[PDB]
Amino acid sequence: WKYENLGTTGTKLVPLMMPKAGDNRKLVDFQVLFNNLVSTMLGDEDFGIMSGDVFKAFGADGLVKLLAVDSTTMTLPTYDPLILAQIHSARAVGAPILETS
Amino acid sequence: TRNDVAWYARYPHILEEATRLPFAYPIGQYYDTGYSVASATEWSKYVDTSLTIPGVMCVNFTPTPGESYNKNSPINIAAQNVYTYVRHMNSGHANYEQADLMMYLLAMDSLYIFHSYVRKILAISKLYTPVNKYFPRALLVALGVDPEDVFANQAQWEYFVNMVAYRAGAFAAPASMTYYERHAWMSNGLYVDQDVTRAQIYMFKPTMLWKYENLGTTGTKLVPLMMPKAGDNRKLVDFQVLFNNLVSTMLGDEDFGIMSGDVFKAFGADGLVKLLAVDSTTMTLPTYDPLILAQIHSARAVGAPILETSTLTGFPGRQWQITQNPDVNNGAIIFHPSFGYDGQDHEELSFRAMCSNMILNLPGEAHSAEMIIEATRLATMFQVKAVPAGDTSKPVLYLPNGFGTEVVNDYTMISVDKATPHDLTIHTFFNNILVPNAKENYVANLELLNNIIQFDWAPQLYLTYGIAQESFGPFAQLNDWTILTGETLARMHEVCVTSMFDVPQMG
Repeated sequence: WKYENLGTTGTKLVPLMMPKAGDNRKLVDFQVLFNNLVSTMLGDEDFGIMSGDVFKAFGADGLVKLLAVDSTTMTLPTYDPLILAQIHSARAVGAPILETS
Repeated sequence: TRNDVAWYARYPHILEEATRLPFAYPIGQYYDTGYSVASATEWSKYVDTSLTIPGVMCVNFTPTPGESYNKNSPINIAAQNVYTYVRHMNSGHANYEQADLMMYLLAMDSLYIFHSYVRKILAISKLYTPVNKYFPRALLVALGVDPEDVFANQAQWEYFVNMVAYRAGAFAAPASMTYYERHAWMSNGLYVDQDVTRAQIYMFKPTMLWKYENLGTTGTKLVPLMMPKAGDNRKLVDFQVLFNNLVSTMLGDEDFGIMSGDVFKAFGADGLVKLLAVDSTTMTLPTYDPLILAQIHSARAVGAPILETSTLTGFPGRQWQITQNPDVNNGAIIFHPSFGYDGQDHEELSFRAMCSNMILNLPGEAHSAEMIIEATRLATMFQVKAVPAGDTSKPVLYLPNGFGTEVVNDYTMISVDKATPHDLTIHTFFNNILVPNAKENYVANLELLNNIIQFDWAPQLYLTYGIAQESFGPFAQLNDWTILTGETLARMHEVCVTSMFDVPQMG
């Protein structure tokens, strides 16, 4: 969901499609995807005010922590029956409808 | 089976008497070697008996907030971060936005660089060495001050610098924002190229500073205010009108007082930037700092700042401006200067030699990440050419691929003349030096080269010739070098602009 600020006529989270399997996308494609995702909220004043208000309301221990990655970071395959239970009863809804669709 | 005594130990007095030579010649002084043939005076300029050794290379810099094209810039994200830190520490409704606070926070940096500059002018003037005759007058000439005005009017100079520290110390700026600490580290300090007593000295002087220039409802525009160059014999009245032009819009102003008091409430009094006081006993000594030398060695000069009065034929509206406007780019702080200017509305053909990929050179073989990223700070690489307007353009401009918290405009070197009366000589140059086709400037360019290689970590030179139509590459000695492309330097620039403008944790 990409933010797409509109002003006095409100706010509209828009779809930003991710690359699908078989697309051989390089780092430049993920870079322009990240830059398209943050173009309206990176150095913006309203997002900073809302972020600082969330940072004052919930403490620094109460915030969502992003994991850092070095050259030794590995995720191992784990066994989780809750994941498997919701995959087993998953029903696919289809493709997202876009404005160009 | 008895080793007999050698000749040098059988006659040690002969060896010690033949080899008693007077070393440690004072620098700041012309030396004639004399003739070994002495019939060679018939060969007038074909015999060189002169020996001039330079002492000062001043790096002339412009303080920058980094490159900025939109609100996704690191200066705008830093503005957001510091504004939500300050606003969530101050009870009440603010009247300023995030961009007003960051423009205040850059104007405070230009004030602190001015204070460090005039305090450097003061603290240099008390330096004396018998074996270095460049102290203190060549350092004062390289900073653009008349040296006799500082000695004749010493108490007035001390009053002026103490009043600058009092009037700029009334404003608050965060101490744990390393931009101020780095700019103070550069502007306060003499740096030897080698840890010896007769060493060459590096300095840092601002080429220009940022003047606030409030505009009202149409935003905020930091404008250039040029500093005096080396060879200008500027007195205390000139530095006084420079200080008065720098503070005319923010000294007794209400908005700057409100922003200063909000920074003073957000960050404690221990968390503010402290300006150093100067008495009549204040002295700065030349120190050995390999990080300074590493970033001087990989410095690349970007050229002169473009001003509003500067005439450029095919480039209108390219003056250097940290701007802010709610009409343009959604109220983001905007700064993207073009490079390759020197005055003199024509193409400086030597900047084509700055279109290669740079060489980052270090000593030793083990390089930490901190040393590698500190050595790239004054490095700036061009990326594309700026597009002119009018199909008739005399200069050639370049857009960078990002830059650090300061760019290098120039280097100024101070040596002694080989002609009588052997006064100070002032040479200004970029990394790129054009050698046109005339008989005068070949030996002059060779003298500039031999002067530059006396400096241990001098910036790497690029030399082009007129008749050759050819540039020569990096004129420097390499030890452990790598080739930097513009993208690696852009990533290091973005990391270092983010690290300089970083605020602590609370909200």
